[PDB]
Amino acid sequence: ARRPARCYRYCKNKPYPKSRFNRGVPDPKIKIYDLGRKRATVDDFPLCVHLVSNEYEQLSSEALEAARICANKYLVKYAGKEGFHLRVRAHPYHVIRINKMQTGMRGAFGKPQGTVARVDIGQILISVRTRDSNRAIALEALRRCQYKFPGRQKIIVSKNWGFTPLRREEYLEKKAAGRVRVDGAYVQFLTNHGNLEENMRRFPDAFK
Amino acid sequence: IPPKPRKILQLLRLRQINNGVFVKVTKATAEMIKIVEPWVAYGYPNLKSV
Amino acid sequence: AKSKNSSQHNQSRKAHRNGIKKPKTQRYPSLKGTDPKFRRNHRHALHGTAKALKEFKEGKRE
Amino acid sequence: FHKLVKNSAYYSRFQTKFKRRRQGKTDYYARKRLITQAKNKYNAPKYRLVVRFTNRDIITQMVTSEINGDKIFAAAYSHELRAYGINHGLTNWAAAYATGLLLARRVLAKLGLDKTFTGVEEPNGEYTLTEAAETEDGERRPFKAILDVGLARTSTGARVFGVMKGASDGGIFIPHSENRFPGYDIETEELDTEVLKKYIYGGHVAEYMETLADDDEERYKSQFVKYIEDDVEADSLEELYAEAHKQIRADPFRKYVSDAPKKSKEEWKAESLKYKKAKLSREERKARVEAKIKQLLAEQ
Amino acid sequence: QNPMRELRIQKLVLNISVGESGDRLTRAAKVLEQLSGQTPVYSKARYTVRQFGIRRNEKIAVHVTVRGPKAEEILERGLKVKEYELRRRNFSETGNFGFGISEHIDLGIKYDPSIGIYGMDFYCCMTRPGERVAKRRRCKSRIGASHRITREETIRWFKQRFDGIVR
Amino acid sequence: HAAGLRSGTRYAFSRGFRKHGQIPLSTYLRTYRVGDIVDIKVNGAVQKGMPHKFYHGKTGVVYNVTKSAVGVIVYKRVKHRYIEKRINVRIEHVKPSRSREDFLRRVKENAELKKKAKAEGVPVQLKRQPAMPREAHTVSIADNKPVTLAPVAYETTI
RNA sequence: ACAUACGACCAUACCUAGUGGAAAACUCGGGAUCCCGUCCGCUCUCCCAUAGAUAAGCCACUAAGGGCGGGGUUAGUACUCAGGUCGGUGACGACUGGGGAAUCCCCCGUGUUGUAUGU
RNA sequence: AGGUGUCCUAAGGGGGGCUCAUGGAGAACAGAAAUCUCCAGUAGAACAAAAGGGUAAAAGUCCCCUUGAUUUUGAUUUUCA
RNA sequence: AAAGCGAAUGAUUAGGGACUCGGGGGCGUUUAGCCUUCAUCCAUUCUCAAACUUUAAAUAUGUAAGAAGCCCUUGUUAC
Ligand SMILES: [Mg+2]
Ligand SMILES: [Mg+2]
Ligand SMILES: [Mg+2]
Ligand SMILES: [Mg+2]
Ligand SMILES: [Mg+2]
Ligand SMILES: [Mg+2]
Ligand SMILES: [Mg+2]
Ligand SMILES: [Mg+2]
Ligand SMILES: [Mg+2]
Ligand SMILES: [Mg+2]
Ligand SMILES: [Mg+2]
Ligand SMILES: [Mg+2]
Ligand SMILES: [Mg+2]
Ligand SMILES: [Mg+2]
Ligand SMILES: [Mg+2]
Ligand SMILES: [Mg+2]
Ligand SMILES: [Mg+2]
Ligand SMILES: [Mg+2]
Repeated sequence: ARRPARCYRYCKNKPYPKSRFNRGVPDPKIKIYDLGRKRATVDDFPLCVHLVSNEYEQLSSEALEAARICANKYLVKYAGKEGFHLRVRAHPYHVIRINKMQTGMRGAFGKPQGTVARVDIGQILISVRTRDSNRAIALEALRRCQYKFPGRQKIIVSKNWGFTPLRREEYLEKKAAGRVRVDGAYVQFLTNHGNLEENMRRFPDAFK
Repeated sequence: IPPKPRKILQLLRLRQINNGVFVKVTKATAEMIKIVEPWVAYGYPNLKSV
Repeated sequence: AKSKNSSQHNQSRKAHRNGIKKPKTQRYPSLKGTDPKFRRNHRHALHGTAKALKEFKEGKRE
Repeated sequence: FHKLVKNSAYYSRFQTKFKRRRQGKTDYYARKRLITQAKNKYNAPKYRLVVRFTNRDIITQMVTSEINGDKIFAAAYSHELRAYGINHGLTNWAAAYATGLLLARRVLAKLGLDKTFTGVEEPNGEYTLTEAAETEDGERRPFKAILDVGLARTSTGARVFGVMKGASDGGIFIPHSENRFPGYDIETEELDTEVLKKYIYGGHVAEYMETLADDDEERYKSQFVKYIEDDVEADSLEELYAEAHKQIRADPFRKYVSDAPKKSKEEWKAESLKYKKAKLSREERKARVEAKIKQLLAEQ
Repeated sequence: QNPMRELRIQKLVLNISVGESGDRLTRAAKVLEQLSGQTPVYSKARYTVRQFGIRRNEKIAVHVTVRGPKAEEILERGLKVKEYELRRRNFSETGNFGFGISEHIDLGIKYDPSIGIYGMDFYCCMTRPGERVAKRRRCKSRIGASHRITREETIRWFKQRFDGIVR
Repeated sequence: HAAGLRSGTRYAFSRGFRKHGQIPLSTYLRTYRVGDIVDIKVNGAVQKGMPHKFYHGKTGVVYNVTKSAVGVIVYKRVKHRYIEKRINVRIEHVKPSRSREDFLRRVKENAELKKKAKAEGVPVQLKRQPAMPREAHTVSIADNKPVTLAPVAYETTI
């Protein structure tokens, strides 16, 4: 199978992405990052909660997949399959090698074993956006999923509105001012620096 | 001691422990003193001290 | 058996032991590598200048 | 369907060329070699006889290159041949030769070597270059300038070489060969000289006039209407150009006044300022933006 | 009102893409030469033409362009065969147009079995006076957006001058 | 591994972003004299007369002037000694140096200061002094009332 | 001040779209004998400066224009030099004496200038 | 991660005319792709060969002429004592 | 180092807006008829690079801080 994750916990070298120099890399274990009702509008899911790293370490794609599965199962069974949107925000781009045992330490450069995500202190690992009535469900889902990760993780309720980078109050006032238009599952903001006619026809309620 | 602080202490004439010198405060001297901070204690002398 | 490959560990201290010698500059540098046409003209210019300086003491009085 | 090539990234990464190259006016590859002086010659100027052609004029300039811009040593135009008697065909080979001669005499007079270096007084088609002149101080080399044709093609019989020949006969040493003068035969590598004399004195124009008058009188009248109005005949062109050369050598600084309206520099400045449109201010642009917003909203 | 914007025929380029070199291509060049009054030129193949077994640098086509009254009359003779009837697809968004004749002998040329039967492709490129701004060597520059031709303008010009029909 | 002439010059010898193509001609229009102090900066578009990558970013003295190049004297630190190196560099890689402009402006400023001081009867200060500690002064809080600051409580911003 | 020629910096100058342009210049323009060159006088070359037109080139202005340039904000943040028998199992972090960024985002601007001859 | 023991009378030298990869429209056979035309097109092509620099009225491409791939001996640069 | 990828190259997660078709498949057949499933395009979006980069530090590094200098006048030369 694979070595225990203890052996590849700390980032003791330069990144080694898969590329034209590093061919033969197995596919990452995690392939799906968005789950739940990912088509929901911004207004549907105002509450956002983040599972955030508290350490500078390497997270394996297998661990990311396992945590995704656990959190998704809890959220689906409790908040409903259409009551949340879960986004894994850590991508395992760094390829970890193995020197499978000419013999000894001669020619010790290893072959690619797997893939791993390098995370920092304060880096968001998982995000969940949902209705304000699902706060406890989201917190519990993140707390349960954190058991699949090495190191310390924190659950932080975002002060922003959903996945937008705007606080609740400023998002609400910007939307009331007609400065926000609805895109697919996200929003776009008026800039007052483009073509005047195009801006008027894209944000009609902002010029009343 | 690293060579740059060693050279700066030699130029300040503080070649031995518990050596003391009077320095006129300018930018040029202040930067040298800042570099050799891990080896010196300095301050503002009064008339009694002088 | 295997041994150490290379090192620059002590080289800076060895170099600074007796100072880094910088060859002293001189008033008249060597004309080596200067344009040969310029050198050929400069030879005769110096010849004429010395001749004129000697005639100045001997009666030219420039 | 169609990937948009000229997007913001393309505009951001676009590197503009030199302004003169965008305008299509300067060949910097040729300019480098034209103006670069050997470093061990220091501040010795490299003189360019630059020649340019407009629809109605020939511009000839003696130019030096400085670090912050070129300096015009002297300038001669086909405008000024009206002061010497030429009033038609101001952009032909004879006019090119005449203006080259005028510029050569002007430069020699400016730098004080006009009494010596007379060039050839009576032009002919012989290929010659201005040699050194004898004087009381011994041998003196002629003033040197190199031709600057710009973007014009250097084919055989070109008016750039006409101006060059004019200046060379005027007395400036211009290093050149003869295999581009009109009348040079490439197949035998010989210069006829008589075709060159004809072109210098404008005889090709006269022969065209004669052929047109013999064959197609309507086209002859349409083409040479001004010649008919000034009753300038084909046979008189040679003597007219010879007299123009004589007058140019006699007085290279004769002043020509045009028929265009004339004012002072300040008067022209005021008149030009009268038609200058001013830029809108920031508040004016903001007010226009609000007005457009209101108009568009009222539309819908 | 249009002072100096009248549409003129810049050129008429007509070509025969035979597909193979040899005697037939030479005969195509011959018929084009006798049609135009000028010696045509051959076009190489740029890539591996598996269609007619060509790899590179082989003559597969011949063409020639004409200008002025000769171009006007040749293009008129071509639309004699086409009956002044063209589809709207034939007009490019720039303002040029063109059409193909399946055989050249319906033009003002007598049949000769020694040279054969060839069709050919006509393409008329339009212009307005002042296009030299974009083709001269010195001070080369673009033409203004208002001065370039429109497909609708070319269609209208064709309809007016040749009384033709566009479907 | 390799030790070729231009090894490791991927960025140093490259031309900057939006700096490619035509070379400005003031480079060729500059003039140099023996004894001039010049900065060496390799132009990647001119492969003739290229100095070695060591001399890129070095400042030296012109000792020879030629048709299209200058000879520059540099001092290179090898082991425990300095070696005088003489490099032939084409003009495109050579720039006049401002390394002496402050001194060259100070010498004439001092000359005028000397003649003016002699005329006016009072000596002036010719040598530059280092920055000195600030003198005593009074700061009025009239219409400049101090604003009291306190450390802010911690809160999350994500 | 405007135009032209030769430039310097080489987008504040580029790219797109619209409107206007005194005088002169520039331009488009007309002809194809000669010099010259093309499949084609398209380009290049020659001849005309009459005629026509500012339609285009060119110039100016416009655009909550794209880009570019400058400034702010990001932020004393990220980072980093030196220090401690500092904390922490560790990962790493804080502090002491110093230096100190870059996006997003916001605001402003859209060429300056030399020589010569002219209007 | 790769490359070299070669290859070139031009793929060396000089000059000039031209502008490439690609895309959008169009034209009998002809289409996804053959040729022709126009418009966009900062190089996204090409430059013997690895990779990295560099190059647009060229360093690319085509055309014309050539043998500076010549003779003589020094100076200098890198690897370096 | 940091930073960036609604900036080039390369890697990569998600939905939207339309195109008319661009491929396929259909419904009431040269009907630009009306649908659909992908693809392209577009303005957005999550996350990255030892052999990517528009930017870009700290540390460290080249040169200079006069008498062999500066100012004025005019002597030599075959360059
Ligand atoms: Mg075990
Ligand atoms: Mg051994
Ligand atoms: Mg050993
Ligand atoms: Mg000793
Ligand atoms: Mg040239
Ligand atoms: Mg190897
Ligand atoms: Mg080559
Ligand atoms: Mg060659
Ligand atoms: Mg060549
Ligand atoms: Mg060339
Ligand atoms: Mg490149
Ligand atoms: Mg020969
Ligand atoms: Mg980094
Ligand atoms: Mg990217
Ligand atoms: Mg990318
Ligand atoms: Mg890096
Ligand atoms: Mg720095
Ligand atoms: Mg420094």
